[PDB]
Amino acid sequence: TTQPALLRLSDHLLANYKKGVRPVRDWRKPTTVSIDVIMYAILNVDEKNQVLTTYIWYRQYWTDEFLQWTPEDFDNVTKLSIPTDSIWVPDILINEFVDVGKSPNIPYVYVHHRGEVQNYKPLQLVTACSLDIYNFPFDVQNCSLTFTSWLHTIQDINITLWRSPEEVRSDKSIFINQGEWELLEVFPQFKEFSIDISNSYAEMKFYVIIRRRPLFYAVSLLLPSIFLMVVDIVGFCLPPDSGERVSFKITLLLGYSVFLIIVSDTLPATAIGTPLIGVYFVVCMALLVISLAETIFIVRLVHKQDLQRPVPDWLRHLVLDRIAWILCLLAVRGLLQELSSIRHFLEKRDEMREVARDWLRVGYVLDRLLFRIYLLAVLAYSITLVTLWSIWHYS
Amino acid sequence: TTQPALLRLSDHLLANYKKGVRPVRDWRKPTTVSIDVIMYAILNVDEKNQVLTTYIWYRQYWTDEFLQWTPEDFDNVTKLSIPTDSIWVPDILINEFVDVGKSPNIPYVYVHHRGEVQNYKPLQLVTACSLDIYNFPFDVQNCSLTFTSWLHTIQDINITLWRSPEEVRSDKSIFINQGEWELLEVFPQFKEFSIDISNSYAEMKFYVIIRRRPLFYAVSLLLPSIFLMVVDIVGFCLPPDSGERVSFKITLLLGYSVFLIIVSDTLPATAIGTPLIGVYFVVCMALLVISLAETIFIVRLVHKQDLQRPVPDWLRHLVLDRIAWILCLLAVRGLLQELSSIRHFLEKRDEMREVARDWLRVGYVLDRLLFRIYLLAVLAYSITLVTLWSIWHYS
Amino acid sequence: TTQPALLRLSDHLLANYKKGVRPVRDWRKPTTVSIDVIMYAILNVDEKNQVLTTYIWYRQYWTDEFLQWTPEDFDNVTKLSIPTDSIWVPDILINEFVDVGKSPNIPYVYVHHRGEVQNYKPLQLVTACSLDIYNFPFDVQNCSLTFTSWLHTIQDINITLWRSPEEVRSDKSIFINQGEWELLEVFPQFKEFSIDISNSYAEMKFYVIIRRRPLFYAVSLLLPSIFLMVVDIVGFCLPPDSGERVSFKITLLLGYSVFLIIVSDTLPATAIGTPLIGVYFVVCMALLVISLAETIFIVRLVHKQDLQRPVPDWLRHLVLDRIAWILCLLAVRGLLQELSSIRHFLEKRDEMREVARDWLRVGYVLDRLLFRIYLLAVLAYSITLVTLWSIWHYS
Amino acid sequence: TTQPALLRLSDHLLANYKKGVRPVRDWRKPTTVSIDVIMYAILNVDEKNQVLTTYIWYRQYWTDEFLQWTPEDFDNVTKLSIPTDSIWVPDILINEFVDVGKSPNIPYVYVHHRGEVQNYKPLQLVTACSLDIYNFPFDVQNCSLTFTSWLHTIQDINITLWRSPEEVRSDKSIFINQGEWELLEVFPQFKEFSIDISNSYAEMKFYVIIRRRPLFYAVSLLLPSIFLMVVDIVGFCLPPDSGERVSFKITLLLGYSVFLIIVSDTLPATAIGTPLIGVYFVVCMALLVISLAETIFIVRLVHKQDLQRPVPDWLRHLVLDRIAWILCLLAVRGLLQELSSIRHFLEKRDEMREVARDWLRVGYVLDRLLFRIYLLAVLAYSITLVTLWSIWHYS
Amino acid sequence: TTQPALLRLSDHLLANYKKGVRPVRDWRKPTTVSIDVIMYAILNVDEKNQVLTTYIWYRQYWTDEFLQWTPEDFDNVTKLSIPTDSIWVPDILINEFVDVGKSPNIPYVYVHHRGEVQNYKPLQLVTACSLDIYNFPFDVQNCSLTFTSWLHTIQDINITLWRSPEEVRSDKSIFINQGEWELLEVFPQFKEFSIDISNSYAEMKFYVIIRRRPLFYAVSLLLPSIFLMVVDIVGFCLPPDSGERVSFKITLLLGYSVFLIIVSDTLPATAIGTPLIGVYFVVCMALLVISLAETIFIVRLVHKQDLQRPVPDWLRHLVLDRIAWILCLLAVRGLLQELSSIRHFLEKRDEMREVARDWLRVGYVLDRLLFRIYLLAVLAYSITLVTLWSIWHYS
Ligand SMILES: *[C@@H]1O[C@H](CO)[C@@H](O[C@@H]2O[C@H](CO)[C@@H](O)[C@H](O)[C@H]2NC(C)=O)[C@H](O)[C@H]1NC(C)=O
Ligand SMILES: CN1[C@@H]2CCC[C@H]1C[C@@H](NC(=O)c1nn(C)c3ccccc13)C2
Repeated sequence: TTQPALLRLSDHLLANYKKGVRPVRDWRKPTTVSIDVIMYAILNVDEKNQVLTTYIWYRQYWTDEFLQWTPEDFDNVTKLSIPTDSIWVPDILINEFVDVGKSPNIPYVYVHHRGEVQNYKPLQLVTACSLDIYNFPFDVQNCSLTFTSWLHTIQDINITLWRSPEEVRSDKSIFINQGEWELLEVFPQFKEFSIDISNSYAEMKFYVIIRRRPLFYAVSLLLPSIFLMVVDIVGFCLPPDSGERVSFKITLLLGYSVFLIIVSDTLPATAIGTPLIGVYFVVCMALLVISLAETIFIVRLVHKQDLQRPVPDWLRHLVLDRIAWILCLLAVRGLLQELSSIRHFLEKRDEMREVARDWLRVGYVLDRLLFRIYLLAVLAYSITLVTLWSIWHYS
Repeated sequence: TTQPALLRLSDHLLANYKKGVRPVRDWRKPTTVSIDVIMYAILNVDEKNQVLTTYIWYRQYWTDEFLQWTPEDFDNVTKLSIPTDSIWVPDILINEFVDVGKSPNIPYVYVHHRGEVQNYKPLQLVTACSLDIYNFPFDVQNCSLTFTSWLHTIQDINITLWRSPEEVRSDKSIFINQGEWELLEVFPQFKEFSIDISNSYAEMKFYVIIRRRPLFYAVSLLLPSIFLMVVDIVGFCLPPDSGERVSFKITLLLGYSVFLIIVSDTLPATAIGTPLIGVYFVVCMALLVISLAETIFIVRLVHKQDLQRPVPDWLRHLVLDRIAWILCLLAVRGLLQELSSIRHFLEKRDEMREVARDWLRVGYVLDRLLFRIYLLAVLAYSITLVTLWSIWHYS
Repeated sequence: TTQPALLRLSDHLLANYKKGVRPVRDWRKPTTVSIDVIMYAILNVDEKNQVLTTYIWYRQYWTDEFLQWTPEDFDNVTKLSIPTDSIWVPDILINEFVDVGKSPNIPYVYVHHRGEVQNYKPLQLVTACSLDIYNFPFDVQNCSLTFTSWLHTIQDINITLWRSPEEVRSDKSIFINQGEWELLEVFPQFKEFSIDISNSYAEMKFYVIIRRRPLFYAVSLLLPSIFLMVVDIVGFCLPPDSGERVSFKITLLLGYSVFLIIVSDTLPATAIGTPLIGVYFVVCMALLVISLAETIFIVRLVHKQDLQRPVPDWLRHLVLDRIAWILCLLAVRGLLQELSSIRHFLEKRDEMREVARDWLRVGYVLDRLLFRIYLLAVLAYSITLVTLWSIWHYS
Repeated sequence: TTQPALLRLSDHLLANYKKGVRPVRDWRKPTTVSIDVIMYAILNVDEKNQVLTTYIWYRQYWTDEFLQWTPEDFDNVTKLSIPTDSIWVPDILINEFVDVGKSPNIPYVYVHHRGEVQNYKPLQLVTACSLDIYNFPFDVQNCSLTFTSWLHTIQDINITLWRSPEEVRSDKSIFINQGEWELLEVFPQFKEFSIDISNSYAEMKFYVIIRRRPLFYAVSLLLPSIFLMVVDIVGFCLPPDSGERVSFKITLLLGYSVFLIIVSDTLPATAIGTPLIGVYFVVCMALLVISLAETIFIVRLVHKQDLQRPVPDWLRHLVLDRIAWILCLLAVRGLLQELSSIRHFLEKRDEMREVARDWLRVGYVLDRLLFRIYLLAVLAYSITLVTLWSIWHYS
Repeated sequence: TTQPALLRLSDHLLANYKKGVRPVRDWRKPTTVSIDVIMYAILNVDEKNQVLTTYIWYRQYWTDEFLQWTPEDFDNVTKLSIPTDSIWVPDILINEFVDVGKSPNIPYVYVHHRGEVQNYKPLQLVTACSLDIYNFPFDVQNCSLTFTSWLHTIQDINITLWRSPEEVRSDKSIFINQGEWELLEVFPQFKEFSIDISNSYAEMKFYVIIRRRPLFYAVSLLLPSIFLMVVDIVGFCLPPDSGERVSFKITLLLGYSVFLIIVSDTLPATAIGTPLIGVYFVVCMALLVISLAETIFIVRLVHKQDLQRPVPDWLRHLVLDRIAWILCLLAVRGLLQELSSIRHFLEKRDEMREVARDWLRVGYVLDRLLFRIYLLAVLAYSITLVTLWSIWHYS
């Protein structure tokens, strides 16, 4: 022999090599690949289309008896790079695929001198999962990635793990944070899927668990909803017989009705109807509608509509009571007949103004009482919302 | 002979193999492929472009007399993996294609020892279908997938099924739910398409039938439309001679006119005009316009416009009737001439106020009667809408 | 000889075959391809980018003297499938390309025993054309598809038709309807393009003619524009001295000014300015502005602004005329000096109210006359619009 | 010899041909390619991303001494088609690339009998350029396309032109018009780029110059801005003591403030701040704000706020002047004490009404004068805008 | 020997060359590649997805002992072009990849006569980085590009620099400006990443540092926020007892509440909550709400609500003080009983008007004082904003 270089090893073990055969001596022995996965980024979550988009780093090794050499008589070389398109590579795919993500190809693999061939590749994957939007900003999502051979059965290709599942689960080394989703764990699980008798497939199932960071939807949702309550609370201080109080309240209701629709496009809702945020917005609207209807009732109650006297059943029910329940406090005959008519024409205007003053007195007491009831209702709703947030926030 | 391995089988039957020929001994015998399909996901439905996007799992087998071996004298091997790019593969396409979906390639096939070669592959397909939007949230869609050989005729390539059509039709095993579309059935149908005499093609036609889940468009459509009726019903309680009732009603009409346009972009409408939802919105607007015109009529009827007396033809037509149809109830001479002028200057103001009070009395009776008629009309429309929904919802 | 199979024919005529040469015996004879096209779908029309996107079915045949065999002594085979990547294929492209559409490849062709090789393929094409938007919902579009060889000249590759042009023009067999565009005809035309002397190219030019279905833009354009006229016609019935009539009219003008802008994004306009729909909207706004200015004029005319008496030049011009043109109908001396001052303080208030009543009488007659003129103008515009639509609709 | 066909020429000169070598006999002689370009379409201009997208037609030829034959003894053939993937092709790229546009490949080239090999190909290119938006609808853009070899130096590959630069510059034969951009010229320029000593590269630089057609942004910008001035000019005719004049002006300011924001998204602005159109809109808003502030000043000046008498310093400054500057014009004693009190209670109401009438008289003269000043200011702005447009429009 | 050409060199050193082996004589010696990078364009920055998109120019060289020749006896050739797909190329990738950018391939490399093979290629790269939006328009971003071999270890492939790091850092020669991001420096850094013992990888880490040009978000943010303060300052000059002052203020608050939401979509916010711009907008709203509440307080204070006399505790607290703190200043008996009643009916109306005048006098002094306080608060906020901008702007 001689020494051209140590490309004569690669000449030795790729001369008569057939990349089509499953590389075993005895065909009864399965090829056992050993995989694991580290998660790199969560690229997209489509809650409408039920489609997850991540990016992982992937590696695998297997053993073949056709890529073996003694490490002596080749100047002590124990591993080398072989191009990927010249050896047998197993078809390990994902069941949950809905599309093909673009990922760089890696043109080389390692091969040790026992036949342990190692493959390293990054791969973008676009999978489909069931996403629960029962509670939109505070939600964990449990997505599956099932690695399986698409053709070969479990007596043909078998799948194990590279390393221990306790350290696959607790691995957050290169995950890109600051990206709306916190990784929690990547839990592997082995299952043998049998489609029927005598055809069973090896599957390795990774459960990724991600939690949404709720800080995004606390300035885009909680701020204008809490904000348009203080405009109501200021707008109750308008006197009801002005006329612009109704125009105030309907303008503010218009301003919030625009807000609900301009929010409801950027917040998805799938297979349930609405989350609890939709219930809290309906309660926020039910407060504002009765805030409007109270002003409509007082403006109806306080007007000049040639109306009758206030009822003494409901005068001492309301003025003497509500200051102690809550609040507190021959020609001379002709001239006589001419003057009596002028006195009568003035006293009826005087009486019709005193009736209006009594109804205006009833209306302000009611507008104070209903304002107290509304203020305590808004306060009791706000403390319920805070004490429901603090149960989540603590631990 | 000897024993290198059992790659010598693959050396035996791929040495002089030609992947260009249609692999039969007698050229008069057609190659019969046997296909079936399980549906995985409905990715998109473009009602505007009439384009469906699904993702299926696909499999097929056929027989070739060039891939046969005796299972003895090869150490009892009965099947093996052969790369896909080294054997003849039929060109089974879809007639309804409009684009190419990205799908992973599967580089291996099984080959049994009789020549039964099996191919498993997933494939994303983007097809075109006719979509009826006659009833937008409650609609089934009947889409076709016609598998056919694009070149070969029925004496050259023939298409059958893998398994029975009764179990292709009732197969929902891996379909991704929670995704706006329920699968109902995938019904296969064989047809021999003859383009003319002496050129006929085999076609296998799958009819997928999907039904939209109507829960999405019942919180984005039914909630604000039913919601802006209660603002009208509250807004009738304003007294009409205030002036802000008209400003209330036109603001609410503005608020719903924004709503119709901001909805009509996210709801498609194709080849029919509108669905029935568009008719129900036009009726919802026809109620609101007459709600506006009633207030315009009462505000015209109740004003101070130096107007004449109320007509006694229509005074006892309206006050004595509508409380029983529906509702219920030398210097002394100079001073005399000076005082009579002051009495005359006051009595005309008194008369012009009593005329205005009589017209204000007519206006409130009309505003009560028209409010009752409007409330019963809205109630009779709502119960018709409920009893049309309950026919769909039951069974 | 013997009988392996009839793959020995494909061994016979693809052994020493060179797929690079233009396959003729005499190099002076041109290769004549024969093409035709059936239209399948109109996928997109971008009026802004001037880009058409269709999907066609395409087929072609040509003759080569290197793929010939006698049908005897091969067990009577007269045609067979040959892979596409092993024979010469002409480069027939489109001049109007701006991009590459994704289309499935067809890996096989037929070859008859005279050398007639037939190719069938579907192809998505994205071309560029000039689109006229002079009349937006009622428009035909005349788009060209010029098939030509990109390199070879007319003494090298020549292009004819498969079948007669009278039956290419009248072919609507597989076109997908219900898709905003009706196909009308696909008219072929042969032209020899000479770029200069001694370099001429064969071109086959298909003119596709498509017509838009105008039903889409008759519920999204004609309905709110005709709708916001009846709100004006109702809003004239408000009495002008109320104060909320101006607030009515400016709110309705705001509501239509939002409508024009929220429509003008989804309706394109290219190289002309606007279509006639833009002129009809400007006339619709010119009616609404004079509807506003009439109310401004009457509200200016009817007010209490310490104004003078109505002019008798224009009192009998307007009250006696317009009911026949159109409408119809020592201490006693001290007390005397005290009372005369009170009479004088009342008679000036009486006079200042009678002046206001006379101006209020003029204002209502003008508000009736201008309402009649506006109603007849709107009616004369609507019948002109109907009689312009009916010329299009008939035949 | 014999005559199979004239594929024996292609057998002769592609038998031992190496497509990897730069095809020259003497390695010191550079390969001179000769290129030119005709512009077909301007597909997109992203002013935000500074990215141009065009579509050109491209051609080039070069000479190689390995593709030569005598035209005799091959039956007088002087040119033939050779596939592109079998000869040496230079790497001519563009420096300004930011992406890869999709373009059809052309699989054949011509080769003459001297070695002149001609290549024709269309190519979509996506380049980056500096875009000036100093004047948005009236702007020319000067974009560069630098053709260069990406690897080879000027003693290895050299670049010249096909034809004369005077006829490359004036070539508008197949450009697609009606597409928002007029082509003006495509000016070529040769530069030898030397990165350092002893490494210089040949570059051929095409300057495309395109001009925007300003007709698009004259109906979407100039029409509502000129339109909302006439609503102001009509709205000055409201009498200021009505109360709805302020509600008119703020509603119109709201309507234009919506307009500015809903325009400012579809008009880009990059590296300068704003164009001059942004300055003209700020002046359009500065007119409308002082139109609002004038009404606020008159409404403050005309009210009933228990105010004092008009100042005689500013009464003859304003009523006697502005009609010549611009505009034009024992018991009897008890009854006496009772009546004197009634006279005193009426004369103070009379005085407080005459004071209000004098302030109302001052307010109308000011509302006429400021309306004249505002009308002349709007007219002087409009004629300045017209005489700045007409300088551009003429020649 | 003879002279065909100098393609016999390429015949000499690519005849028995194996492109799969790592090209060294002694396998213990690592292949040292030498890279550097010049930055060309910043294509996109997604602050939501944390994804950077740039375009660089890249070059590298390495040494191989299999591509060596003596420059004599080949007619003095010292370098030549070899196709890329025929030699060994190292796999230098980026750790921060999330996708594959489209970049043109370069089909040739240089090879010198010592084996120094040089590779030039442009490459679009889409990477992921952490982006801080703590201060949105004034922010630098520190993004990493880690070049590493994806498979080979540091005894197999090693990475150095082409040129000195001081001139890689200060290199801005071909960067495309005018594009929202200024390049500052590209700083290289070498690190040996050891994943565990006996497996270490060579990494070359480039830190690109880019700064946003803040001029874009100073006309789209600072202009309407500073603009809607002057509308408030004008709107305080309305007299509070008019009624349209409240309708002014709530319309302006509506107009700014639309503005905040229509801005907040085009300005991202990630992992922090909000930048300081969000705090400045909340302060801008806190000024406008107290501007509204002041008008509500004065309108409540100034009305006719059958109210009592102004308190003398707070009359000399406010009228005598605030003009020195800030601002400045038998039948005759029957007729007697008839007249005394008329005097009494007038004097109570007189008293109820004088009470309203005293409250109107208090309200205007308060409306002046609060206007001065609000104007000084807005001025003190504006100068704080200017003196915080000028610290950034200086040097
Ligand atoms: C579509 O446009 C083409 C324009 O090229 C029309 O062109 C003419 O077609 C006739 C035959 O139909 C030729 O004889 C003329 O020479 C063509 N004229 C030109 C200027 O090219 C074609 O008729 C149009 N089709 C329709 C339906 O309008
Ligand atoms: C064709 N041209 C030739 C020289 C000018 C630009 C192009 C591209 C190419 N240049 C370059 O590739 C290039 N130049 N410099 C200074 C660099 C620094 C770091 C990385 C690459 C480069 C070769």
